[PDB]
Amino acid sequence: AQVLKNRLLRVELDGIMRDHLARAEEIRQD
Amino acid sequence: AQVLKNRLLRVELDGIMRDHLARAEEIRQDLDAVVA
Amino acid sequence: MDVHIDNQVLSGLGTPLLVHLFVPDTVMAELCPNRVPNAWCQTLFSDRTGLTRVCRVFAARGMLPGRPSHRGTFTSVPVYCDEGLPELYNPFHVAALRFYDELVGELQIYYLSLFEGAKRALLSRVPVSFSKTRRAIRESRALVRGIAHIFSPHALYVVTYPELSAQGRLHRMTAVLGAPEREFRFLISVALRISASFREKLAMQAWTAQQEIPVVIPTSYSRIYKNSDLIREAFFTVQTRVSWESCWVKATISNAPDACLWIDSHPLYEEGASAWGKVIDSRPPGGLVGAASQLVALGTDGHCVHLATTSDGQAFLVLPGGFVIKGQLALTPEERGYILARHGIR
Amino acid sequence: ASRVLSRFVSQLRRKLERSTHRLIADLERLKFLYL
Amino acid sequence: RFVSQLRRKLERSTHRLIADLERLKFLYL
Repeated sequence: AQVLKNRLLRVELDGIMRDHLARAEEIRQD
Repeated sequence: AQVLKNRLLRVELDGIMRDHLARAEEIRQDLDAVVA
Repeated sequence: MDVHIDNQVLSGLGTPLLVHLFVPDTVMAELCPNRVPNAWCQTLFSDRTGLTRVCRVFAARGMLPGRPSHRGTFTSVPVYCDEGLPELYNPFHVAALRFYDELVGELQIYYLSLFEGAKRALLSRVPVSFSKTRRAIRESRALVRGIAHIFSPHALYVVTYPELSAQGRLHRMTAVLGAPEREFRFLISVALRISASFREKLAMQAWTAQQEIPVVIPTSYSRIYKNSDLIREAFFTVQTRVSWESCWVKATISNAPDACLWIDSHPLYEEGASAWGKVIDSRPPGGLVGAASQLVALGTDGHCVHLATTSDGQAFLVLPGGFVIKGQLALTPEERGYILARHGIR
Repeated sequence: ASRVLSRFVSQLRRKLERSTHRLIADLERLKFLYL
Repeated sequence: RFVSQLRRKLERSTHRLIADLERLKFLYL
């Protein structure tokens, strides 16, 4: 369960980074 | 044994990494409201 | 990408939205020897356990991706757990596959590993497959993206691509655990009740062996196997990680089709994850003496414990040395129907 | 004259910058809920 | 018009930096 939760936090972490890189679109026109 | 301890370390780590964005968000919302 | 548009118009009856995926050969090689499969979709719920109908997935192997970086097999996963509107995603929600040629090997995949990478990767006439013409024009690299697998630590490629509204609704969906927590606890629960049945059968009897299967035994058997050396009989219950490969469920799936014997054999102490779910046959012209040859070849295994299940509701545990302890198999028939719906139809 | 309304569109661009931080901000709360 | 450049370079410096912080997180575990 520990190694399950480790890969589970590594698969969710790229989601918020992809959301931040999507928010970086609005940076480029400001 | 001590995944409780490493869990506490990653909890305080994400706390101090939320600290930087809680710092930066208000400063980024201050610098664009001077346009009046 | 042939299987992608092969089950996109067939599985549309049982499932609204269909996902296109790849399995590398390296990750699924430990699921099945010699790549013997060539599927059956059954998505089980995290908090809403239940049972669902089985969906068929057309997969064809030996055919590469568009990438030359890796070469593996093709697959597809149906998504039909989201009730009504599919805008909600269930997180920590498994999807289980039964890929097969002749039923061999199982695959489990989270919905979260699927959906996070799916957004990451971005005077008649004859009928035409409009999906086939729309698939053919993308044909690019970035349709496929590599995503780690939480069950087995390898990258599982999904192929998604701006095809139509059916995938078009898919990446717009988001929502606000316990799905593998149940299946381990369930199997260890039935293993504990079986070991308790063996405990009371050794208890109501004298602490003795009946020795159903004959085999000769040396004088040093109480030396080289120590006094009350039940180390394997201790750790047997930790060593049963799988159930649906095990012979324990092979009795329950064979009650309706008549009754043969099934064997779960394990190493005396960590000699390898040996074997799960084999047959002792009385049907073919090997006959009952041919089955007896297999059973004495079983009892002569000096480096393996053995567990026997009959299809009519009886369980046995064959020690290395020909000794055996009788036992009972019977459980609440809700769990019979639970296992029977977990495998296939009732 | 023609330099008036861009000052109004800048606050509309700031409006989405203010509101879309909550989309990130509830997600680490969800991380603490699950883990 | 000189405010729209220094602010932009500093938020680019922090949007690389928050990725560096998550990289330090991956360095931890």
